[PDB]
Amino acid sequence: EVQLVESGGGLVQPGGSLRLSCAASGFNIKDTWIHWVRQAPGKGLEWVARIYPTNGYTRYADSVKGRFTISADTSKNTAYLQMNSLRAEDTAVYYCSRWGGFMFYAMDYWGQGTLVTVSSASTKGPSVFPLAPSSKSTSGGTAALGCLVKDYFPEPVTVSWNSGALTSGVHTFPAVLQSSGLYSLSSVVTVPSSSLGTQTYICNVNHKPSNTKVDKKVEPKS
Amino acid sequence: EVQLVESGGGLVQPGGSLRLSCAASGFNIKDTWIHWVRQAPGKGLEWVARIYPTNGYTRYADSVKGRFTISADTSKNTAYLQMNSLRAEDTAVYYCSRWGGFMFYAMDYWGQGTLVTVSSASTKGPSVFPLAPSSKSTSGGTAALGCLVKDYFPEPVTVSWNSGALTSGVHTFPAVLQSSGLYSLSSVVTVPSSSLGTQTYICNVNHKPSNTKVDKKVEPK
Amino acid sequence: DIQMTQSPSSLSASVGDRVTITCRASQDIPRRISGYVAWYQQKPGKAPKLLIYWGSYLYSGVPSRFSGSGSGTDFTLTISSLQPEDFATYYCQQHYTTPPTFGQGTKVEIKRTVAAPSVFIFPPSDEQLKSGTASVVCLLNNFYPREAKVQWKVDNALQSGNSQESVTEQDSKDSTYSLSSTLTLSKADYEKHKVYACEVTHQGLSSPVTKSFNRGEC
Amino acid sequence: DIQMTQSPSSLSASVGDRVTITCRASQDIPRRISGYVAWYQQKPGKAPKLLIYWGSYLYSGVPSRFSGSGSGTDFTLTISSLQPEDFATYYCQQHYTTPPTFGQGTKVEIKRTVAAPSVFIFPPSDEQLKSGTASVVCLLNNFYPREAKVQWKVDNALQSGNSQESVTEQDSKDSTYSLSSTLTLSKADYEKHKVYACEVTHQGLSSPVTKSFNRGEC
Repeated sequence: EVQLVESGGGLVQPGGSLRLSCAASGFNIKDTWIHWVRQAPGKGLEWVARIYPTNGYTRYADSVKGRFTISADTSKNTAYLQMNSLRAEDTAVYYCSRWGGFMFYAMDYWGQGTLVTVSSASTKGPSVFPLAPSSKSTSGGTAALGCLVKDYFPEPVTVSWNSGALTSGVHTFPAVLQSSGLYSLSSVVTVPSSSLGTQTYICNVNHKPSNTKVDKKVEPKS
Repeated sequence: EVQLVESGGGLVQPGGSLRLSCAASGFNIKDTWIHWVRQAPGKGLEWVARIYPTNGYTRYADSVKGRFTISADTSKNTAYLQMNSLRAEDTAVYYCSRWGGFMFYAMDYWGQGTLVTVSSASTKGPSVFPLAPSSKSTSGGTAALGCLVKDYFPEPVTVSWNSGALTSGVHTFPAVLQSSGLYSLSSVVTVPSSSLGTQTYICNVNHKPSNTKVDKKVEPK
Repeated sequence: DIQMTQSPSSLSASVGDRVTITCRASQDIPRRISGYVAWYQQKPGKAPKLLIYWGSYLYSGVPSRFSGSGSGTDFTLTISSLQPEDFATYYCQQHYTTPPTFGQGTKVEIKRTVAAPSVFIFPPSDEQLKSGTASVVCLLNNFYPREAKVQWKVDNALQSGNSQESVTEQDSKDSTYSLSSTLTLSKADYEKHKVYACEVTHQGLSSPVTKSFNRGEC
Repeated sequence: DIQMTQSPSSLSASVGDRVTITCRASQDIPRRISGYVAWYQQKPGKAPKLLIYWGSYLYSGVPSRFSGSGSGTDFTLTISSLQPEDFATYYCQQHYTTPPTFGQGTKVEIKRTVAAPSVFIFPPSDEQLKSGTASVVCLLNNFYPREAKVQWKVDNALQSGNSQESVTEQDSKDSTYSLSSTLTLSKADYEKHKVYACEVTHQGLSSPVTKSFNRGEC
């Protein structure tokens, strides 16, 4: 039940402003130090800022000085990263973390991260198309089926199957950027050749940046 | 109500062993770091050791490695400095202190300190002699009285007057080491000349290392 | 300024092997200044997890197979007995400086026995074709090693430049990969041709495997 | 190793003066390594008190006349308007290294107007004489400056080498000192002489003050 939860991340235009929130529970931020760390897509970790909420002491990485401000509200148990004058190079997943106990220099608990995408391109939700199984398409002893989640922006999308009931044998591929400047991915699942045309398979797609949710039934074509 | 109290200090022969205690109240040592700092007589501050009770991580000054061990007992909320193979040069007041909050690198609360004297000389309590003016001395209305606290070892001694009721105008002098290798000091107080032979003046001397306490009534002979 | 140099930048090793990763300060540092080096593990899609702090202390709940050590300006993380779940990128971090800095990372891959992909081809949906575009998908499932080649043909015409590939991260249980290859065509081009084929070459396959469909058949 | 160089080692100043004290790292330190310099005040017989932490933060409950600053590897403590209660030894502390280290300290004395001592002489007690020794004590009370000269005479014989002096620390309210001088004689020697005198010379006295007693005048 120690937990940190980041919010506030998303698509913003270059030069724009965004405020990230890091909501703590199970401990008081007043008792410790809160940090932000970011990670550009496919890159390594980069430390961004830290604060000691009790006295307001802050430090910053040179890459964000004068543009970003770290702050905190102990009454809300929440820390903030106000990001102004945003640039493409600020595109990353932003993680908040803490130190615990009096154990300095060890980030023991982290949030799940929030993606910040800095781009002039606009949000767009996906179209979802079936990758249909067939009894005539068996390999390695099973059938396969899936959903093609096409033409969205920005990242990310999530895909579940049968509302979370179906997890075994699922692969949701990393998105690829098309020449159109839109993302696309497929999520697939292997299943028994016996299950086809009798078991229901539904992919549940959520693209939060566009408030787009789709449940697509995927079945053998007739 | 945050407080740290040292104990266990005193006289020890060279090569000998002593364990100091640092008893914490108003906070839990499990939530923080406990340090020892010492101060040789007349000298500056010297860092000695530190511990993070939660996981037993310790660090030591070079001057004490292999001889002193810092430890803690979170069930007694107490830290310890086990000092072995003691040397003359380990003579000092030893203070324990903490960090507070998650405010690293700032010793915010300290104990009062406990003196460790490393010597082959034995403990000896003082003799206490009155300091009173001669019968034929005159004054302009203010007179001085006092107590000579002679021939003790080791430091310290404490002196009060009339069980703490007389504090104005008291000076208890720093001890001086005599050629005998024993300390002596005087404590004096100034009072109305009229009160001599009327008011009672008692110096209360405590030399804890020898368990020697004396209450001496001082009047002109 | 002061940086940590991590090596190797990547490695593969078998289950049960001993792996050592190194982190080296970029310059000389005055004696007695502590770096309080920490090691973190990061799996795909997840935040970094603390493994080791202050050079050699094992963080609570971390398996005993991980250990850290340090001497002078050189720190090592050691995994004594590599498990399939230890696929991850490992990072050191130094606190000589404020701000502290991370090593550039070490990607650890689990080596396992060769496994050939299962291969599936999917035609475009009638729903998509309405839009003007057809996507044809070829799936390679649960294979090892990661290297594989997919070739597309449309009525025996080799398609070059109109496909994209995606590869899953290594599976944390079975140490396999899967891969998709997506061919994009206009509706009008799709409807002009019959035979759609994906041919897969991979070390676990003695000869290439081809999956195909004929448009308008079932 | 890395050390802090404190200057001046001592100073005197008047009530209301601005005082500044300086702490310098012994060497060059790699950029971006913080030393989190702290300043403490120590009065006689007491533990150090924290004044300033992390270079410039005022510790809670400390008067606002204390402030700290830093730039590069030079640190300063400033007392804006010196009060009599500020008599103390001030120490800086650095945490570049572990272990951290202290400055050697700065003794701050309060400069005040000249005040002549009041002088008192005390004969030895009959109780002590029994034991074989006679201590004769001369007190100089509540004077400024600290420097003073006490001369002992026994039947007009100047005593040299058989006395010791003690001086109190500066008073935290009136900024004066007091001093004792103790003359030691054997009981045989004490019993051979009559007039015991202490003569005190001090800036505050136009001419020396002599206090005496005659043995057995009791």
